[PDB]
Amino acid sequence: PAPTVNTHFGKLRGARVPLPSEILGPVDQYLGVPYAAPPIGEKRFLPPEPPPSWSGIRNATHFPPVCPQNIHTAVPEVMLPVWFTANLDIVATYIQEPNEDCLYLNVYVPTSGAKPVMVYIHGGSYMEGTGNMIDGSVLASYGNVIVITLNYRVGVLGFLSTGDQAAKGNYGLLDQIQALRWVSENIAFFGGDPRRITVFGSGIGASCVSLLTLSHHSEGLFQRAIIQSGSALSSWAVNYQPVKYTSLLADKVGCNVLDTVDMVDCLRQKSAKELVEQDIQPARYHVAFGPVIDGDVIPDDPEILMEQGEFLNYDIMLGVNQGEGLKFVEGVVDPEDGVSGTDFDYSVSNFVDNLYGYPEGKDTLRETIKFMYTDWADRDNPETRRKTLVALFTDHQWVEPSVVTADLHARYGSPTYFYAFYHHCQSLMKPAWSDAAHGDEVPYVFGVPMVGPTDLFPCNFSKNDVMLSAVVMTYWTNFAKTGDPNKPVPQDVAWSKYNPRDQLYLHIGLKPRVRDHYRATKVAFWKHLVPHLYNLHDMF
Amino acid sequence: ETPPRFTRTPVDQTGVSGGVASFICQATGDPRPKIVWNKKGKKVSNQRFEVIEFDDGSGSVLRIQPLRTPRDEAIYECVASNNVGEISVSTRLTVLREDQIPRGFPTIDMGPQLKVVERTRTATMLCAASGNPDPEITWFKDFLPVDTSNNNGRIKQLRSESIGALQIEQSEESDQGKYECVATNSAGTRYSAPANLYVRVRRVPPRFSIPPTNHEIMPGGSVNITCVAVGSPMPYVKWMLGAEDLTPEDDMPIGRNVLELNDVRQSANYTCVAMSTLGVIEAIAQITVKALPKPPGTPVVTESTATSITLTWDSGNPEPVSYYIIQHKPKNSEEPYKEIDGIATTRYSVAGLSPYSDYEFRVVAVNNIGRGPASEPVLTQKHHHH
Ligand SMILES: *[C@@H]1O[C@H](CO)[C@@H](O)[C@H](O)[C@H]1NC(C)=O
Ligand SMILES: *[C@@H]1O[C@H](CO)[C@@H](O)[C@H](O)[C@H]1NC(C)=O
Ligand SMILES: *[C@@H]1O[C@H](CO)[C@@H](O)[C@H](O)[C@H]1NC(C)=O
Ligand SMILES: *[C@@H]1O[C@H](CO)[C@@H](O)[C@H](O)[C@H]1NC(C)=O
Repeated sequence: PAPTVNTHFGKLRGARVPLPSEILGPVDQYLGVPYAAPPIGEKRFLPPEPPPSWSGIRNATHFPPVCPQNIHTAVPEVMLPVWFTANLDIVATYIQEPNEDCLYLNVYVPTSGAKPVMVYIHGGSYMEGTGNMIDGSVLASYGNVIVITLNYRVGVLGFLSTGDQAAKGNYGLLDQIQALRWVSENIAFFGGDPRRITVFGSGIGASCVSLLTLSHHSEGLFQRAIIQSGSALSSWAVNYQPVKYTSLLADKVGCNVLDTVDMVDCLRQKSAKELVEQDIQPARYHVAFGPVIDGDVIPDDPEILMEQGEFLNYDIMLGVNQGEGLKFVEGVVDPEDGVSGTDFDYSVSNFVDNLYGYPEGKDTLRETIKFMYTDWADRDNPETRRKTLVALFTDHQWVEPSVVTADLHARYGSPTYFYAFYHHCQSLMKPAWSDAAHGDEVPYVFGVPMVGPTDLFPCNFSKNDVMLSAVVMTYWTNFAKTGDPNKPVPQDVAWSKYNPRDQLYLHIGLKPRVRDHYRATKVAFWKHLVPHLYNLHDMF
Repeated sequence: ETPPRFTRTPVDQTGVSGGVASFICQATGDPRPKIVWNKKGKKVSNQRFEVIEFDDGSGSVLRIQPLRTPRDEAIYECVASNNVGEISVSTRLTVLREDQIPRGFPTIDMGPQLKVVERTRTATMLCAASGNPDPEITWFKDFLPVDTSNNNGRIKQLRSESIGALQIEQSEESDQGKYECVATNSAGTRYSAPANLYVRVRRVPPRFSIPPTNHEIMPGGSVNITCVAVGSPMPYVKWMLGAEDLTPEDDMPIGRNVLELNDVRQSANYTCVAMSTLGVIEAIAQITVKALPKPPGTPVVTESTATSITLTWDSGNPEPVSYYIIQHKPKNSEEPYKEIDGIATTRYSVAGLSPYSDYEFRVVAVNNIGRGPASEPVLTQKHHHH
């Protein structure tokens, strides 16, 4: 009894699979659904087009090819989640055999009325990662909603930009725009509601979700969004030197000429795997291939667009984890789990070198930072010194851009909800002294403890993890269903609405509570005090 | 006609392998002297060789990218000619490897940055470089040198003791393009990769972001409806009935103003008004309460039996009707009509009637909205004699 679903491009045969938990019902899934034309040959480096139609019943039983990527090549480890980097061998099972024809998605249907739709966009880095590694079957059956995991052009193929008509760039985000267009017109057959679509991403993917809300094209596609440990305001969110790294790649493949047109046509002649095998190391804590400002998809600065009110239409839920910048200090930590004073001052000096690029009066900010993140209640503590040093990278890269995004959205009474994750699972993937790192909220959103330890998450969960994950899944589905995390299914705790004056957030953890002004002492430091010491523009 | 005269002869440059080299050659005369670049090199290319003609027809800028030793290193001449004369000037290029670069050579400290600026506000492109001797700062806009010799124009050359940059006072669409800076002294010339500049900014009249959508519910059923308006600067959002403002105006919100409909009774056209210093917009909402059906058409007696009567009637309503209620009773009796319920067709035969008795039949249209007015009645004539 295979399930049959009609679409605007042909019929698809899926499979009814029951979940291992007796409490959760069976779900219908349809894998490898083409939502756009193959971006090969001439379609390469071009906006996505609608997919070709098929006459018969197309098999949606096997996995589709992933986009060209390579994890063994040197990529910035700090951007990737730790569960990705701790198990590189397990991840390699999903990345094997990549093909340029990779524009396919996956849908999950739980089996009254139209069912809400949730669209996921995973982002390890802007070069790797895929939605196939995440199984949203638990979130589908638990919340009676539709979970969608997709793939999109990544790396050079999805973000090559020459800043002119030869290669506008932002091809990866356009694939996510095309997917949501196809989902909006074809999910009604799956029993889904196109008006209750909630796109949600994590990590770099959450940075992608933030960009889509600012796009002019996403107007009538979705209505809600959930951003998890990502932002369009980080240093790696937008590439502000794309022509430089693009021309460096063209010299590596030999296609570097003077006309940007002659070299783009030259690149399409090259194979898609020769471009990925090439390694390009950008400026540290910056991205070499990513989204650009093209004057169309991203017309202006992201923060500039937020003041315009572009994304006030959609209901927004966002938040960050406790210790996101684990890999920053992990190399400096001694075998005694401590950071020395010389190592602390050294790591702080490295921070000012990379992000701010040697301004005049730079020595003023090194000692200002060292004063801010030093617990004067315990000056000589090496472990506390490690604790505040992780909070340094965590505040500036994730916490600062997230609060600025939440204030610019809740500025005019638009529905906004903010959370803070303070719980992580226990395994050998990450050291025990470390807290919730990048991508640690992913399992609790999809209900991984409901199934147990997996090949990708060898964590040893407890009964408190299943209770917490069911709470998290209920908040997510409730928000995707009604725009309110508390309606219609209550918790068996009330999540208050966020506004820039009260700044009410939800402390997510084994002791769920509601506090105010999350880390607000450090937030105003980076937003108000830091730029004024960077505004040495008095010479002009 | 005037023979061509050189106005800006090319100077010999010295570029880096993998970089750029730009020569400048301009002339004047009558007619316009066309320029032909004739490289006298043993190895010639075409993909790197691109000539960029000036937008005003003065001269052309030869560009070679990327520089590769020793093929690009040759002698280049600028032949400006017309149908009156012919002149030529040669310049030399010097391309060296990555290691031949000595101490104090022009090194780009900070390259040009991506930036977006306002139409009338000041645009500033920054570029830092250091060398021994101190190199000279020159900018290139779309493979063309940036002319900043005139101080009266909007474009100005910022030159501080530390570093100099480029400043634009009032921006136009012309400024939108690729900008690249490069340092040059007696040692050589080393470029930095370009940085695109965009000039489009925030001062747009308000637009309806979430327009009010019309609805229909049974009267009484309260509902919270949303109207959102965006733009820079953010406009005041006001709900208006068309005569009086529903909002207190004193503390009217900005950006979003959801309207609460209490004690829904009659339909009405609501108007969400969003006004700003730039413009004012209006949006209408067709709030329509579900109305009752009009009385059906007059029925007609089709079949006249002694104990039964068949009737056919018109719906009388442009909207569909759920069912029809037949109301039968004696002619002049003041008794409440005995009603037949559940009739799903426009024709029904009433059974059980006592013979030779004049009856009165009424058809009732009822939908999900409620029971509409009764149709017009009729009478038939059956008579028996004893
Ligand atoms: C789909 O797969 C089944 C077996 O899994 C096979 O019998 C059938 O022919 C396939 N159909 C198509 C259109 O490939
Ligand atoms: C694995 O689970 C056991 C519970 O039986 C726990 O004691 C142990 O700490 C877990 N492993 C790690 C690495 O935490
Ligand atoms: C008014 O809008 C709020 C939005 O949170 C909603 O909770 C409430 O139910 C609405 N009231 C009515 C009467 O619909
Ligand atoms: C709304 O306006 C239209 C045309 O302006 C008019 O025909 C209609 O009757 C109005 N509706 C109400 C409820 O006044």
